[PDB]
This record gives sequence, structure tokens and C-alpha cells, in this order.
Amino acid sequence: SKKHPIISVTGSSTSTVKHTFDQIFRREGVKAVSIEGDAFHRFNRADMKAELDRRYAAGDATFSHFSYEANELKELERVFREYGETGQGRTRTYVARTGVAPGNFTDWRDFDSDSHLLFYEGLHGAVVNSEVNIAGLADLKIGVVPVINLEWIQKIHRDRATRGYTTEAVTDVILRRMHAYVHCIVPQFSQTDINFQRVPVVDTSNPFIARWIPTADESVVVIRFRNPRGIDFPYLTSMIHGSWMSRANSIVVPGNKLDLAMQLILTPLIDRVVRESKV
Repeated sequence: SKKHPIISVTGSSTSTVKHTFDQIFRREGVKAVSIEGDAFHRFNRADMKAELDRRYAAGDATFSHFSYEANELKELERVFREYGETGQGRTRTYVARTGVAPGNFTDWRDFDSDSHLLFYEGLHGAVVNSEVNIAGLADLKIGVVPVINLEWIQKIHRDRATRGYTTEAVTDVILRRMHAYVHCIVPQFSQTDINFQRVPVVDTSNPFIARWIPTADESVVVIRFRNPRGIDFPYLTSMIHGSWMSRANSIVVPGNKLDLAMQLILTPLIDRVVRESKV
């Protein structure tokens, strides 16, 4: 919080994004602890793969990694709570030497000491729901989201590179995810302070026969600010070559220039944040 700021990126897990924040915390001397959003899935691979066959026997084509039930959500809240006040907490790793195993959660760590901020990247960094309020504990909430068409392509590609005897087809994997996508993911993009939305400017009208993922070059990113006060858009459009404004509060930026728009944009918020913690 004010004295232990937590920054929270929700929606994305490609992941160009971490390198960018790293580049800034290094550029600015911000000693940072971090949470990989995978670390708070309720189930390891077997448990979940199993959790899904119980469901599909009951009549339940709505459970996925997007649903709240599939995530240690209030632990994630507890930790965001704990960082704010004291600067301690825990994290796992998943997605890794401990003995490891692909498909298993490593063991919980105490949070390092003398941290300027915590950093979270995943699909639930701004959850607000009836049990847990995770948006409310983070001083900066960023959303990095693709247009639905491009999430499917992004997903159909991860799932044509690791099969199994699944018996569920991409159509059924894609639809089964819509339920928790519209119920748990979509709403979060009204909790965030700044959204970056990745929009392909190539044909994504049938995501299911997409032979490859639209590269950065073949997309634009809309960067919308919840509140555009203080923001100097001419500065920004001068600096980011190729950009223009679509509304009074959002800049469109060629997709090969995300990394630079994040630096130009985020470098000063993370400073104004690291300088009010020590004041």
C-alpha cells in the first residue's frame, strides 16, 4: 500500500511484460518481490484434470482455470493484505529444482526483506467478488488483455502443443472456458487503472484454423487510462512513433512498441509510488 505498494497486472499469462517491469525496477533501484499468478491455482495437474472429470460426470462444463474455485484466492488476498502492512508473505512457483516435477507446486517461501514493492502477474490481480476483494489492496492495477479472438488463438496454440488422451476438442475447451471467462475475468478490466488491449490488425475471424499467432507487428495496442489527468498524450504520441488518439483518454500504439509505451508510461507511476513509501 501507501508504505508497501503492490503493483498488479491482470489478464496476461504471453508474458513480454515481466522483462519490462524488471527493466524499470532495475532502472530505478526498486528492490522488488514478485508473485507468479500460477502459484495460486488450487490444484496441481492431476488434481485438476481429475476435478474436471467429476464435474463433467455431474453435468458441469463450466469449471476451468479462470473460475475462482480453481484458485487459492483468499490466500492471495491474505498475502496482498500482509505485504501492505508489514512487507512479509509467501509465494509458490509452478508453471524448477526442488525435486520439482512438471505439474506440481513447489513449496511456499517467506517473502524476502527490504522490498520497495510487491509485483503480481496473472489472471486474478483485480478480482472483486463476494468473498474476496483483491482489487482494493493494490495501488496500481494494470490490465494486459487480448481481444477474445486472439485469446483463443493464443490458447488453441498452447493446446496443440501438449495433447493427452483428453477427448475434449478445442471447441469444447474454448466454450467450457467462456463461462468463467465472462464471469470472473471480464469484470476485472473495470477495476484496473490502465488497460493495455492487444488487438490484431489481421484476420482473426475464425480462431480455430489460425495457423499461427499474430505477431506484435500484426497488432495494435489500445492503452486506456481510467483517469487521464496528468497524462501528457502529446508527449506520448511524440515519443511513440506511429501512435494516435482514438478517444480523449486512450492512445493506440503499434504492437511492436508496447515495451516502449510501458516504459514511458509506467516509469513515473512506479517512481511516484516508490517515492511516497519513503515519505
